[PDB]
Amino acid sequence: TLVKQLSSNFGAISSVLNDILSRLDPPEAEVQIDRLITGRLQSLQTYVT
Amino acid sequence: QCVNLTTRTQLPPAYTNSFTRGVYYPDKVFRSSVLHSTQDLFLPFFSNVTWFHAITKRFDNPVLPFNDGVYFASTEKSNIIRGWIFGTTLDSKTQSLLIVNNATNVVIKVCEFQFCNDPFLGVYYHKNNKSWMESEFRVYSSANNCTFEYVSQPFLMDLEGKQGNFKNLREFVFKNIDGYFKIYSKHTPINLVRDLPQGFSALEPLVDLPIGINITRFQTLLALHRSYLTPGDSSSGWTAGAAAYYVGYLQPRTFLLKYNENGTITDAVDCALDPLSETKCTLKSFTVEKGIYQTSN
Amino acid sequence: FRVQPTESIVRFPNITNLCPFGEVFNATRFASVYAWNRKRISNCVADYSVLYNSASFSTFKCYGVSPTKLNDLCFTNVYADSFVIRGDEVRQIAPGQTGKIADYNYKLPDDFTGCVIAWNSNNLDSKVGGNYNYLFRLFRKSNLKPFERDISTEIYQAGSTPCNGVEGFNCYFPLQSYGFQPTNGVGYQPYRVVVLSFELLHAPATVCGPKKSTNLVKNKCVNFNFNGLTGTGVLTESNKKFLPFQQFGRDIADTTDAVRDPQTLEILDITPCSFGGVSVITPGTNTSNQVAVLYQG
Amino acid sequence: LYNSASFSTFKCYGVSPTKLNDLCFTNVYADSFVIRGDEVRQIAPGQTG
Ligand SMILES: *[C@@H]1O[C@H](CO)[C@@H](O)[C@H](O)[C@H]1NC(C)=O
Ligand SMILES: *[C@@H]1O[C@H](CO)[C@@H](O)[C@H](O)[C@H]1NC(C)=O
Ligand SMILES: *[C@@H]1O[C@H](CO)[C@@H](O)[C@H](O)[C@H]1NC(C)=O
Ligand SMILES: *[C@@H]1O[C@H](CO)[C@@H](O)[C@H](O)[C@H]1NC(C)=O
Repeated sequence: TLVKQLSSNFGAISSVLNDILSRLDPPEAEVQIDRLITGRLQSLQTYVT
Repeated sequence: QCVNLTTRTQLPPAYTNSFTRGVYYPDKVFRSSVLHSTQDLFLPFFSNVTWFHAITKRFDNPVLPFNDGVYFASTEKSNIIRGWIFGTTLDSKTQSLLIVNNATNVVIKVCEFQFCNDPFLGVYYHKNNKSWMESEFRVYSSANNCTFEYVSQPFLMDLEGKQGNFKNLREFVFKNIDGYFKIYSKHTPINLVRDLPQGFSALEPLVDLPIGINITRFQTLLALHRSYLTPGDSSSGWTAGAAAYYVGYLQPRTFLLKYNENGTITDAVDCALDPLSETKCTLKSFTVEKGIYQTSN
Repeated sequence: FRVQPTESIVRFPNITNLCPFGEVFNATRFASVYAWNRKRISNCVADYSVLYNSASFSTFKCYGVSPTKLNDLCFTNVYADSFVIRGDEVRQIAPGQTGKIADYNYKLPDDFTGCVIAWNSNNLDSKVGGNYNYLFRLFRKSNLKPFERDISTEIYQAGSTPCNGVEGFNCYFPLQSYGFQPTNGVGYQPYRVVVLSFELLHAPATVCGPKKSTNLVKNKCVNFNFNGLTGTGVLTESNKKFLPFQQFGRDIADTTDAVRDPQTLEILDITPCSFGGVSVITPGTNTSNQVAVLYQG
Repeated sequence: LYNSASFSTFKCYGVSPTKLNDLCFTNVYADSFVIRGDEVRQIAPGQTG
């Protein structure tokens, strides 16, 4: 489940950071990267608990 | 140019069952030793597919509907079925797709066509030699505009009128999504005169022609066998031949697919067929052990 | 612990064609907004930078992509829609913006990716007598779906009174003309709009920017760029039996672990570079200052 | 008013007569007068005379 949780968009345009960074300028890329970071942090916390 | 064929005793077509047939590769990603679940347009398992007999005077080339996709299977030995026509009205007021297999040309034209009341291909026994060619190739009147006249190399196929026990199965899937007319095809040898064989085969992609036209109906082109016994008039003057073809329709279904080590799809599960199938789809396995499992709400 | 890449390699298909962007942008006739034309672009090399600084375009907005990075991406089947619209309605061509022209004419999806380009045509497309050749739909029963064209003209019926085609009370012609005249202000000056629409590649892609290809390097930790697929790893020959329609592979975790070279058409494994944790064994800083280091796995 | 209006000109600007029922205003003002038929064109939001 922790490995499968790496293919969720969490509201972003994509679940791949390389695709986001190769299509958007930094000021617009940070907005999607924040959503990805939030989702992945939540998944890690659930696994640890 | 048009003719009105007569002397055709229309009968209610028979119905048969498609057992585990019509599965295709849903994407170009290579997979191996994995169970993958996909949601797409598929032919449901154990579905009812109508049966047409092209062999008194039981001859049928009606204008079937085109509902979200069509599964087409034909079992023959003499290549009676050449191609299909696709379109909305077939009245030269709209672009109509065309696919034909003939040695002289394989018109894959996408042009407005004035299709006759009975679009057909006539293979006639000539007198100078045993040469076979279209008797009335003017299935249309004129192409006002051609958008995708992407004629490929003319397919070299033998032309003859003969009847015998069927030897090969050709299966096809037609889809029209996002301006793409996708075709998936297969060829497996079988020797039966009964209904569709019970087996699992996965159809591999053939072409992805981007015609981008509106399609609502479709009809099959069939080789009419004009002989010396028949008067030759384009109302009743032709011979029977032996052929059989089936039609099924695709619906939105979720399937669980199995890939072997070589990467071929060897089995599938239709989730909505049975509660047992839902249990298999939930557990992501083809085998279920003793117990009680919650599957839905 | 991380192993760092030594170099970078980029591999693009060898296509010498140049995309016909010139003819689409400045042609003799541009259609009206209610009936827009669509041009499909494929199998060529596109240089968007020259379009970015060709002429003083009134607006160049890109959604879902950045104009500077458009030169390094590969797409499939680029579309191009051109029409003539009033100056004040340009703001409604952006995705998600409600308005008259968005509701009853050209409408973009919420998840639109692409660039919208407009420029001023008052110098040429502004007749002193008045340009009435451009129409628009003012009445419609319901809202248009995204990327839908309406070409059917019928008398709009308002209220309980039925029109019956008389075109009388409570009945109006759906189309309304334009009053583009040089005497009008800047807001009423016509603007030509071209919308480029991109779809991300899953099938093989041939619309790629002018990027030179480098030699392939194997068995080294290297950065690669395969038709836009970016990453880092070690490229090794593989025995996986890709089918002719398959271009890349995936594992259970759905990560690209194989790829096919666009030029030489060979199958390459992708293995991430070595990494692990580092542990330091110490006997206590009071006893001594010597340490030992363990590299995990 | 709109249905079976039998009025020479029932024109609404900035709003549709069919949709007037749904949205709610307050303090509606009703101004009435008598003009000539040829002066109807002058009674418009953006005309002169
Ligand atoms: C396609 O043809 C049908 C007629 O069968 C028509 O109702 C429909 O509006 C046409 N267009 C689309 C997009 O389906
Ligand atoms: C995979 O292909 C090899 C090569 O022909 C064959 O020997 C093997 O039996 C195949 N595996 C199957 C069919 O499961
Ligand atoms: C059209 O645009 C291209 C690119 O800017 C330019 O080279 C060409 O001269 C233009 N043609 C006309 C007729 O303006
Ligand atoms: C160009 O690409 C083709 C693949 O379509 C390849 O066979 C050919 O060798 C390439 N030519 C060069 C000069 O790299």
